[PDB]
Order: sequence, then structure tokens, then C-alpha cells
Amino acid sequence: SPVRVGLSVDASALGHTIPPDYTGLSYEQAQMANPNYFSGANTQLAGFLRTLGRQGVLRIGGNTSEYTFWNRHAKPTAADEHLAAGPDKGHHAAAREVITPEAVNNLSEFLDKTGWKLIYGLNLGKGTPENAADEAAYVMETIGADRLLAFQLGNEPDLFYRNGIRPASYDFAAYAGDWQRFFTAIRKRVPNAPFAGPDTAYNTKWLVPFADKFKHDVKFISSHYYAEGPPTDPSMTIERLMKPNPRLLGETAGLKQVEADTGLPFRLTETNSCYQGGKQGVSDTFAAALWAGDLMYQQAAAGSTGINFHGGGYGWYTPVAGTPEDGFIARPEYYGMLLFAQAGAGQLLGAKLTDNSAAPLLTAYALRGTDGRTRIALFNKNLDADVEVAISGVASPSGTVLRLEAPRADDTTDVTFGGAPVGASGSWSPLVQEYVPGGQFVLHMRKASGALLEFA
Ligand SMILES: O=C(O)[C@H]1CNC[C@@H](O)[C@@H]1O
Repeated sequence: SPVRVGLSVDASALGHTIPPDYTGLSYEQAQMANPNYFSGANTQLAGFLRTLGRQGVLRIGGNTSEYTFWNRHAKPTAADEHLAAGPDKGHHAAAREVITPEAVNNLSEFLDKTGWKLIYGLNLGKGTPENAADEAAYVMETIGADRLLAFQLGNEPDLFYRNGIRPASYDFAAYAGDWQRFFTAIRKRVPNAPFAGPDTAYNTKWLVPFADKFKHDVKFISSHYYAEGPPTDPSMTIERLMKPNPRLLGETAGLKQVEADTGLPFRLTETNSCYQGGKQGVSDTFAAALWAGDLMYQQAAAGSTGINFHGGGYGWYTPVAGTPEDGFIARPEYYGMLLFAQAGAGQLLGAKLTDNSAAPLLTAYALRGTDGRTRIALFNKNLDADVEVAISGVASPSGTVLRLEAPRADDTTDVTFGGAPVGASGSWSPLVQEYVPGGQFVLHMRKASGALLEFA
């Protein structure tokens, strides 16, 4: 009983070109206490990253970046060698952790195995400028300028107070003075050090003035986004997660204006569904795959340079869960990122939906792939409506579909893409071949499902 909608692809309606390093992940800086985690020996986690993209960015930072201390003198402890640092829950101070040379050496090997680039947090909330300069120098020495994309000087400095790291009076002017002291110290040790900031959610009292003041000193603007609003908000449900988020649209417009004003591109350096490490029954469900895959394309269409989904440990919202000792597994959100991975890079095209007011949470994105083939990514985020999509504007002898599926929107497991789960070490191949019947094509999609179409 599907809602019958039209999708019109326009090869002449050119959007943004998706860069090859758009995808990415974000982790807590505390995880650097364990030299076995980001290590060339961690072949399982490296494989999960390679399946998400041949290029991509690993961001290390988060709330734990204010509680983590580089020590050039130190060696990892026995406890460090088993630490699994999941997303910080933001209720109280994180434990103090130490980063060692060995952990940085191992990170460099992990980046070589994955092919990903690095955004590395430095400790401006509690550390010293001179120790930041020393840490930056060792990271540059060992990771190298080609793989290091940016240092960041503090995570979410607008929330230092709420987290008890600065007094209530801390404001942009105070942070700018700290940023400049750190920047100057680091550039004495590392004259080519690249920076990004301010590593927080778009706002008018921090991110806009940061860009104006530091536009010649950073390579790009770094923003955060959680779909969950303030603690007072109508609480996050799956139903709400599938709906447009007007705050996201406004903050994105704000970042585009900053780019117009300053020349600085923007990257979403930390995002996930719900804050405080996620919400059980929302963040760890198949709805999060639909949400994440759709977000990747929404932000790419808006001109973002990339994204980094926060995670680690066994956090509710982590894309990849696990440890070196116990192994790693793809959680539901991973599968939305995997659909984006399989689509590949290229230039976005016009893809207009009609007759869709009874299926309003269906989204669609059309792509001219770098290999010249047209792809369409569809997210049927309607929880109660199947759709039948009449596709016009594509001329091809053959279309195939890979489906992103689970039996219920709130499933924590049972998620497949292309008729297969992801296996060990990120192993994935499609197991189900489905042609799209065809001028025009007609695609059915179940309620709460996704699809990737590829045309020959
Ligand atoms: O609250 C969250 O879930 C995240 C918010 N941004 C900072 C992260 O350390 C934290 O884990």
C-alpha cells in the first residue's frame, strides 16, 4: 500500500563535489593512553576504517582532551594497556590520563595502515602552552605534515564552565587570549603547524568571532552537532530523529556565511545523535543508520568538507564498538556510513521529490560519481509509510539497488546492507543482486529503510 512519489534527477543542476576524505570518525583523547588502540597491530579497527573510506579523517579530542597530559618522559602503565575510552558522558570530570611517545608512534602506524588523515586535540583547558608545543612537535615529527590535517586548541571551549574547567566569566575574549598564547608557543616549536577551531557547535558568541579574529591562523572552521537539543527540549525519540532539525539548518547556514566572510571551509569534527554518550533505544538502533547516512549527504549538499561521528568503547552511539582484546563490531550507525562509502565521491545533482506530502521524511540525493556513473542514495525515514518512487531524469540500460535494512526501526542488531552484515575487521561484500525495473525506473522501499541505486 505504498505512497507513490516522483523523483526527478537533473544532471544540469550541479551541487557540491564530495571530497574523497569526507568521511570520518571522532574519538576521545583519553584513548591515546592505550598504545594498543590506535596501533598498526590493531588490524581489526583499521579494517573497519578502510571499509568506511579509502580516504577519511580520524579526529581525536572530546571532553577528555582537557584531562589528558602528554609527557615526553612517560611509558604506558599496565592499566593504560587495557583502557577502553568510550565517549565522555559529561556528568563530571574525566580521569587524568597520560599520552606517551609510544602511543604517538603507534598512532602514526595506524594512520599508515588506514590511509586516513588526523585532527589532533591539544590540552588548552588544563595544560600549558609549552607542553602543547612539545606534544605538537612530537606529533608533527612522527605523523608528518602530509597526514596531520589540524591541531585543535580545546574541545567545546564555550562549555568549559559547565564542565568546571573555567570560571563562569570565561567568554570568547578570554578564550581568544588563551588560543593566541597556545598558537604562539606551538608555532615556535612547529612553524608549519596547522590549526582548526573553535571545535564547538555553531554559535554567535564563540564561532563567528573566532573565525573573524583567527581566519589567517586556521585552515578551516570546526563545528559540532548533536541532533538532541538542550536538556529542557522535547526529549529525543526515534520519531524526532527522523524529522528535519531546524537548528541544524540554521547552524549550517551560519557556517556557510562564515565561509563567505572569511574564506574558511567548515568540517563537522564531532557529531552524533544524542549527547552524554548517546541514548539507549535511539542512538544504538537502526534509526541511527538512516539518520547518519542522511546527515552525511545533507551536510555534503550544504558544502561541508567532511564529518566525524563520535564514538569509541561501547558507547551507545559509536559506529564501531570493541577493544583490541575482545574484538570490534559494526554497530547499526556504521551501516549508514557504509552506504555513503559504497556510493563513493562525485558531484551532487538536483533530485526533486514530488507527491510526497504523505511520505515527508523520505530524502534522496543524486550523484555523478567520479567513475562517471549516476548513483542515488534514498532514506525512507517514514516509520509507517512504504514508498514507490518513480524515477525520471536517468537514462541507463540497467540499475541495481543495495538496500539498508532492519526488521524494526529500533533494532539494535539485525542490520544489513546489500543483503549482508559487516563481518570481522570491517569485511563486507554485497550478497543480494536486485535490478530496479525500468525512460524511467520504479523503486519500492519499505518504511524505515535505505537504498543505494547505481546505474550503468
Ligand atoms: O556528550 C557527548 O556525547 C559528547 C559531547 N562532545 C564532547 C564529547 O567528549 C562527548 O562525549
